[PDB]
Amino acid sequence: AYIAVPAVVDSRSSEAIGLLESFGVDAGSDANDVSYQDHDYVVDQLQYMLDGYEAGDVIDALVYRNWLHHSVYCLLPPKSQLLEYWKSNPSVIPDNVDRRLRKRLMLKKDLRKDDEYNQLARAFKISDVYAPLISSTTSPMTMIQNLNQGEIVYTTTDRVIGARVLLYAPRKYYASTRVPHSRFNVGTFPSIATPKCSVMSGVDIESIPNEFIKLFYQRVKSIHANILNDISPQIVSDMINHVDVYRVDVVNVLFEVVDVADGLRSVSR
Amino acid sequence: AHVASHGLHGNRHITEFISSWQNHPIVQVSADVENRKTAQLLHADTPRLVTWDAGLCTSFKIVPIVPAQVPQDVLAYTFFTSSYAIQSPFPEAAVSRIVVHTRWASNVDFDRDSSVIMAPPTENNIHLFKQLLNTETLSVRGANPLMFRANVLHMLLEFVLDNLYLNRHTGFSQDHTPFTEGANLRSLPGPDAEKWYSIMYPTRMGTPNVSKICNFVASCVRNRVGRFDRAQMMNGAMSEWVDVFETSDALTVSIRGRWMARLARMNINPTEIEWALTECAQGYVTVTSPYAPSVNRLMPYRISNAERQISQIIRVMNIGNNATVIQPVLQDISVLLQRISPLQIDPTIISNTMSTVSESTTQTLSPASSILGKLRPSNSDFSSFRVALAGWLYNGVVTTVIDDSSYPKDGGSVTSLENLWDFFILALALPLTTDPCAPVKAFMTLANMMVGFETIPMDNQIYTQSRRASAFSTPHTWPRCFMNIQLISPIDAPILRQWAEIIHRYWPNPSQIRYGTPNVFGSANLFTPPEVLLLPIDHQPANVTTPTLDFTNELTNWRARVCELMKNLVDNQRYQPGWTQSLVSSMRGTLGKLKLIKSMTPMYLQQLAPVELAVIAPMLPFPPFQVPYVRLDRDRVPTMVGVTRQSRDTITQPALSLSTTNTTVGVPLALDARAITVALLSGKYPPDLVTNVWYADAIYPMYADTEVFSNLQRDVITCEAVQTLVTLVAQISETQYPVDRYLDWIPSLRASAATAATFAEWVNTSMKTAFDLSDMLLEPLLSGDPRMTQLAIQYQQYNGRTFNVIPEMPGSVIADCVQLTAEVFNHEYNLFGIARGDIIIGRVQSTHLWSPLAPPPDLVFDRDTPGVHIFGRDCRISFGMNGAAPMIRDETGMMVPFEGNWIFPLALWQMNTRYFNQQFDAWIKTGELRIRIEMGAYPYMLHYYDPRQYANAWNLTSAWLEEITPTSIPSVPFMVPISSDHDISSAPAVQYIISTEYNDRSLFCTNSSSPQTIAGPDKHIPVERYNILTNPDAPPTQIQLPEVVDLYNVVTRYAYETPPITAVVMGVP
Amino acid sequence: LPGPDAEKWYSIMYPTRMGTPNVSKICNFVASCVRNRVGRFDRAQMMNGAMSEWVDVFETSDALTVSIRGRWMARLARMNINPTEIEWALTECAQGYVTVTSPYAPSVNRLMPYRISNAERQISQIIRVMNIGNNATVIQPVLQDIS
Amino acid sequence: KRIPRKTKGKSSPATAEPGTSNCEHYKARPGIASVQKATESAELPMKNNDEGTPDKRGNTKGADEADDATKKQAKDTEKAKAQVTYSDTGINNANELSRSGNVDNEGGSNQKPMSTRIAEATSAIVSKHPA
Repeated sequence: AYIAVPAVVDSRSSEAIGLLESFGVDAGSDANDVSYQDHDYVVDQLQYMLDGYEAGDVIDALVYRNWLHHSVYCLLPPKSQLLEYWKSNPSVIPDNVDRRLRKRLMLKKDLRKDDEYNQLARAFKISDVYAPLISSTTSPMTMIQNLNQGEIVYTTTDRVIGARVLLYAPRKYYASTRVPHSRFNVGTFPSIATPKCSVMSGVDIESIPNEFIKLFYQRVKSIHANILNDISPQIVSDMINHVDVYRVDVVNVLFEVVDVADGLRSVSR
Repeated sequence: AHVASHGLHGNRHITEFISSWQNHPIVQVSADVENRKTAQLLHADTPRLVTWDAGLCTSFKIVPIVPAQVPQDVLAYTFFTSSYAIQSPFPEAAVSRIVVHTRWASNVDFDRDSSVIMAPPTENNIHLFKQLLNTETLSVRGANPLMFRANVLHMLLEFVLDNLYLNRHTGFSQDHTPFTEGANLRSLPGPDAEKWYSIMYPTRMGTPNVSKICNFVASCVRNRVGRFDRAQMMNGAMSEWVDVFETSDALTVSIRGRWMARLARMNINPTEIEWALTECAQGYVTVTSPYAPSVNRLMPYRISNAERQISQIIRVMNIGNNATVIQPVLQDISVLLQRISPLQIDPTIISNTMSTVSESTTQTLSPASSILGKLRPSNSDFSSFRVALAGWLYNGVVTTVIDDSSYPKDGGSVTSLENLWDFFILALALPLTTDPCAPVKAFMTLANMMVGFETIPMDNQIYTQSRRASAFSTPHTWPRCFMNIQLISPIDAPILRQWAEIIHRYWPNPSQIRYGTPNVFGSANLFTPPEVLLLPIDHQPANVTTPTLDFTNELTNWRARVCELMKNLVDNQRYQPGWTQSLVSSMRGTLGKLKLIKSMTPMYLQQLAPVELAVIAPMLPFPPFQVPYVRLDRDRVPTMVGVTRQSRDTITQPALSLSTTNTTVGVPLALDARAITVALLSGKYPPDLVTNVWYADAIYPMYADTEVFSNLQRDVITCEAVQTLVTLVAQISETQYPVDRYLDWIPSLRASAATAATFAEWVNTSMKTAFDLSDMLLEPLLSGDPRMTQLAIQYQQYNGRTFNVIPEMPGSVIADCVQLTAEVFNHEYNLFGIARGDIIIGRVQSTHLWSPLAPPPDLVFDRDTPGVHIFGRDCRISFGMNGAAPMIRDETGMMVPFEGNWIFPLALWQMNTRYFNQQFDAWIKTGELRIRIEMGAYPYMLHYYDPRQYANAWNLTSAWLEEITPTSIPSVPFMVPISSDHDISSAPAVQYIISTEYNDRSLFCTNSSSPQTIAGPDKHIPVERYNILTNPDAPPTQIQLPEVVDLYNVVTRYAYETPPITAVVMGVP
Repeated sequence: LPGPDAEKWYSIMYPTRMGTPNVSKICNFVASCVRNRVGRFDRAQMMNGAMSEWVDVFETSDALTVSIRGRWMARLARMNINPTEIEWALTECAQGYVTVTSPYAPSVNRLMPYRISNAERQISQIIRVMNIGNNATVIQPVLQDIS
Repeated sequence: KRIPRKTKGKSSPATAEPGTSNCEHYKARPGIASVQKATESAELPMKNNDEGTPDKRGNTKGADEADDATKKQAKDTEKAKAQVTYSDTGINNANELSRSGNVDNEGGSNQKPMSTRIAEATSAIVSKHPA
């Protein structure tokens, strides 16, 4: 099961805070079945990718994402540095490239004047070697389906979203710088991907503090409002069954104005 | 120890096979033992069929309740100078009665542990009738009258599942007692055998005194005692089967006779075993099973096709669109086919072929380098090929398709070399899949690549010929231009016309092959005749000296025609403008070198693959479920497979099984086209392959790990369980399955689906606990309306025609015994602790004794008795103001006072007992409020008392009336005096609860060591239960088993063997 | 019915379940009642081991709000569509350039309120054109978006 | 003589003659150990699927299936990506209904368990003593 809350979650500190109790969900047994998923990196990738694209494309991509299916990026050096990484240590070369260009990578000769290595390198493109290869200008809707289908996804840019970003080469080759799930997974950024994905009711969109989570939830309520699964705190509790200061739990009361001035009950305001 | 497996004997294993060409025995042991000293195992959950019993085969016992002792005349028996103690065969007591202990005198090697235990009726017996469905109820001494019937039916099932045993021969001893001359009395196994001789033979103790036991033994006859008949075949000097007189009961010996008749119909002979193993081996190896002539051998194996089919239907219903329960079976068949298969694969053949082909210096693109970088010959894994070979067996459960990533990206185009090689790999890989829309996918992949240069007619205005081949997966999407070749105009689309024509000619034809043996193993084939195995590929007889280029082979001919059409596509360079370089020469050379490659994989798939499939297939736990392969006939393509639980003549709500909710026939399985193509293009035999040597050496250690001899017994228990379940569920709840209406007087309720699901789950786990299983049994029948009658499986074609298969369920011994014990419970209801009729709550104060189980007719009244008010649901109570009497409402509308004879139903009191007792207690205790409460069935307990003292029953009656709650009821307390032989003084007693019909049947005798019973209830020894002793004209085989169960019946004792399944496996030249 | 305290509801729900002890007006009415009209009496099962589609129950309920919710359900059932018509509509809008697939199997049931008639589209379009009047800075981002 | 129980129950001069030899000079050509290790797993029976069935008391058994099957397929033979997948098939089947613990037997939900439902149903009417 997947449940979405309006808070920044992590696998580490959100259980020590007692986050679901801080929303009012009664899970007092501490049967540690509610596995968390850290969303620090997807909030920071959201921060980085709102620089480049429209927020409409960004949010409408990010919604349709199965957070249960594990996947991870691996980004590449540029096209004219990737061959240099293939030159030293020639053993780490995938079998897809060319038998004509593999023989020209694996030899010891310095290849200073390139008469046909120039042609084999200019006519080379990454797209026939690595199969997804998202792009630099990919219209980021398709990123999410590429990460839902596979589990390793090759890319050539930084502005990606959805998973952590691992390096293919060592750190000197660049010019731009598994998880335990136990069937009651909770964490922000809802999904419309699967049945059994739920969104937490309760707090208004008006009173969300992070303002990027608030922007996201405003869009996910302004579209898709019919097909969500809004459940109350009590329904979440029934489905289950360095202390910080300056962070108060907070509620709103719902009183009314009444007179008993003539010995009679009468509600006015 | 070794020759006893063959049967001849001198002065713990399961199967023992020995080879003939090597010194390597292979034996199987059960998986429960701690010491598996390098021996093979038995992973199948086999049930425990043969279970021996040595003790007494009775299920009724005689318990005393109130003991006493009397001055006797004769004290002991005398020798010259020795005194022998008198041992009575019956309990000497004041009141003794019959209760039910299953196996109280029973030495059992392996128990069923499904016991029915009755306390004496002074104690409580409510847990037997609250164990089943009363999971809420408060007042732990209570049970629900709505599930009395469920309790009784489950208890009778427990009785039957206990009494399934076989009897031993244990040993005899000649007697010279002066009352029993020469009768060879049987000795039980144990420390002391003289202990059981008094209780097992009631006629051995003579007539010393003047008592009921004494003149009963005087009334009995003398010769019918001990051994009656024996066999004529003996090992050593002891008989194989013997017929004895002893105490027993006709019910349990009838159940054990029926179970013996079942197993005696089941047994088989090693000659048929070795015939079966030879016919499964198919002439590559010859077995034999030598043995000595013997009769008492037993191995319960020979079963029927219908039982195999019902077990197959349950195994299909197990899956229910779960990929987890279908992955490891295809995985293990793939691993097994690889490890037996003589073929090995190396893509070094492809690399050595394409090593000489290279392309010049100024060239951008090269076709040979493109196809090597696309095929990836460095990778060495071939799972898709073996899983396709596995899925040929399980067409009907799983379907195998090619992954969508193997298709050309974004539709693809003919102007691109990579898309041409993708089409090549795909067009070779497609015919090995169990997809009926695979030729249409092979056609429309090309047509999608050919959008823009060649056109076809389309049927509607909606779709276009640039619609991808991933979508065309169901026969309502096949184009008319493909199904009729003449619609494609050869002046517009020559290449596409040729592609359609090559698909229609040279597609591989389906075929069929024989396997196993249906003569003695049976078969689980449902929609095929039970000996054939459907294949998508034609097969031939196998020889290794056939040429590699063989265009009579379907797969070699297919590779040749596909390479020829791709060469025809490349021919003119019309379909590829913008190619500024002539690639036609290198492309044609590469296509020729792919057309001419020495792959022995098509030869293998033609000849040796279906033979080893037919070898492996009968030895599987989940035997193959196949649905017919059609080539291009659209109207005969199967689409949907369902399972029916309901009957044929009943119009019942449509609960379609979950296997119907698939787009294809079964669960979709995605394979890789690349691995299938590389495995098809590269493959070789070892260079000294002898078929007889290789296949004998491969078939020996896999038949040494066979499982069919436990799988058949598991299918027995599955079929018996289904036929028991339909009888019990149709008995408890309303449906249209007729079972004989044995008990309906026990009150019940019209059970809904959750109630029937609970009851059927308890039946299931009781039978699994009985036969000692841990695997599934009848659990897929319990998800959604377990009220069913018979199983059936069916599929449909495209044109709407459905093929229905209904396996005829045979007669079943377990349900026969359950119906028999229900029939005998109809008359012997009192002995299990249940009374019929109903009760009357009313004060009777007198010095008379009449044992209120058997009341005189002056105290009872029916609905036809005049002056009796009959009530119903709408009784309302008005209070009488100003001293007038309060009134209660008649059913007829009248208001009647609290006086006279009433008739309730029990539910009327059960609704609001707290108001009713507050209104009624003083009127019952002091006034005249004799109430007859219609109950039907009720448990009961007995509180005895001394009738010569004053005694009262209002505390017991009021405690019962307070303890009656809406959800349950306690056992009804009775109060019945103690019979005495001497005369007693009379004291008054107040009795409140009496029965209405006779229930004093469980009583055995009163004052057994007395000459007569003066005061109290009188009952001598029941002469009718001991028929063959008292009646001289009764033959020894006569039982009046439906009316009254007899004790002291005629029991036949056995001594069989169970040898392991042995064979000597000889190779074939 | 779901809730934290679901025990007190069953007396309120089915008034004809109580026995009739007294000659109270409540018990007179319950004795005047008719027995067999309690709870479930119809259901629509399609798939084995799945939820029933719709039932009819004898429970306490205002017929006014029954009629209102029934007409709302009739409105949404008029708007209901199947995915096959969605597939055909998306293919015809795609002009064959983009294919879509839809399953061919007995579904459980689905409620997708999307279809309306042409009059609603015309009225909404008239209100939207009346919304954008003589302004040239509210239509500018639309043309920039299409660009 | 007594056989133990697998699952718990309700109670809970003769000289040497020239035939014999031992050096035996032969190796099995497909081998024996590899074929035995292969046929162990084929000997293994099919896994039970008791899910959706009622339990002992009366409640259902609440124990992504294609994803887990594909993951076990990738774990089996030394891979990260599997050649034999059960999700990411080209065929759309959005109407796959496996058995689920959400549904009871009789066409409803399993939000409350059936024993709790029956307990509330019979505790809706109780009757105590007068004062």
